Amino acid sequence: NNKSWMESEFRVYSSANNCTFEYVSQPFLMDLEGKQGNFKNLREFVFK
Amino acid sequence: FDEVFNATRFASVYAWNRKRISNCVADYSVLYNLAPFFTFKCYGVSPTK
Repeated sequence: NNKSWMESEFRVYSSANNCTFEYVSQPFLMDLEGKQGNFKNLREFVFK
Repeated sequence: FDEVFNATRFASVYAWNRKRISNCVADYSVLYNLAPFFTFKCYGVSPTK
């Protein structure tokens, strides 16, 4: 995260024109790395 | 569904605001029974249905 204020990560897009649907909920990623290392993720996804 | 019509100042006649409605159990019988909301002439849907 950027220091001090709200980060500038939303540089993927700059302008939004018209909007139809919105959905806010818990993050899609429940995996956490806070436990320890030596173990990697095996995230799998299918978008149909 | 109160905040889109029942509010402070309505939309401009020329510039009408659009509110999206999703993920709700909206019940329109309350408006049916509400003496304010008497105008309910549905053109092709049964008004109480």
